[PDB]
This record gives sequence, structure tokens and C-alpha cells, in this order.
Amino acid sequence: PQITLWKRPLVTIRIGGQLKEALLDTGADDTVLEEMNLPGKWKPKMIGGIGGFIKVRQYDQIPVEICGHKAIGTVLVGPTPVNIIGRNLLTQIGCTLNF
Amino acid sequence: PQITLWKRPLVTIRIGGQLKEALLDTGADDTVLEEMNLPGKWKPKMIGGIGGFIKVRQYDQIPVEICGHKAIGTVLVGPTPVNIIGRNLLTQIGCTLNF
Amino acid sequence: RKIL
Repeated sequence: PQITLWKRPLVTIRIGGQLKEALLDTGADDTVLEEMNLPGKWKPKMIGGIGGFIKVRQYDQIPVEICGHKAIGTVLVGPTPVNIIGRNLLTQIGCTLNF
Repeated sequence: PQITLWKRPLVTIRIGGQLKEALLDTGADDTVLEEMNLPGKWKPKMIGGIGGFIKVRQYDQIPVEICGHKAIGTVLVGPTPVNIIGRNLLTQIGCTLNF
Repeated sequence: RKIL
């Protein structure tokens, strides 16, 4: 599909057996999900954005379906205000910016 | 152009007669640049993201040339970690997400 | 919220 940017580019994803709304975020290196009790081994990480850093849990090789396109990779979980799909998964679904 | 996302989507912009490097960021409602002088009046504003809220200066109706495309709109200036072109100007240059 |  083609997604215009008049509004926040929110799409449906599936991860760990839940459907969620997530923001397609070309500015984000990583994919960061709102707090959820995901099974599996994880490692602590700190990630930065506009106002500073937050602590997250890094889970590897997690399957994530984005608008019906399958992806699998690292997902960070923590107190982000919004579920964000970053470049690590956007590349897997062949997402480009076009103007 | 079509820009893939294996690398950060950094582009050159011109603003207030000066060149700068900025990140095309579909996750940002607004355009936020690192500390710099711009001509004209500004208003204090606060904006938030991961890591919380920051104070910025809001400049309205500022011309910005982005990868050769012209935009004129709001530019926020403040302690952002990177220069960010947000949806307010991405829409003006006809940018869409495609996959 | 605004800037992600």
C-alpha cells in the first residue's frame, strides 16, 4: 500500500499473539513496543529519543506481521508512549519513502 | 526519489540560508532542529516523545528546501538529538510511505 | 505522542 502522512501512519501489527496499532517510524533505528509481558530471554538496553533515554527489554528473533507482511527481528519493550515500528523491520517489509 | 531504509534517511536541507543535515522522520508530527538562530518571532512550546518533554522555540512559516523540494511551515528549535523533518513538512513535499 |  501507499500511506500518506497527513495523519500519523498507524497500522495494524501482530506480535506475540496480539494485534496492536503501531506507528511506521522512519526516524527510529529500532522497533519499540508498549509494555507487554512477552515470553523469552531478553537483555536490558537504553534507547534515546527527543526527551532523553528510557530503559527497555530487548527480545531477539520475534516474529512481527505488519499489514500482512511478515517480519522477524529484534523488538524492544518498555515505557514508550506509542508502539513504533523502526527501520529494522521496515526494511524487511520493503518499505520506502517516496517523493 | 525513492529512499530505502537500510541506512538512516538523512538528507541535506536549506533553511535561513544555511545547509544542514536532517532525518526524514515519519514518526514525528513536527519538524525539530538543533539549536540555531532563525529570523522572526518565535513562541515557547513544549513537545514530547520517548524520554519525555522538551522546551522548544516555535517559528512559523519558515521556508525550508528539502532534497530540492520547497516547503514553508513550522520549525521547532531546541535540544533534539538530531535534526528531524516531521510530517508537517513531509506532506508539503509529497512524501509517502510505500510497501 | 508528538515526536517519535
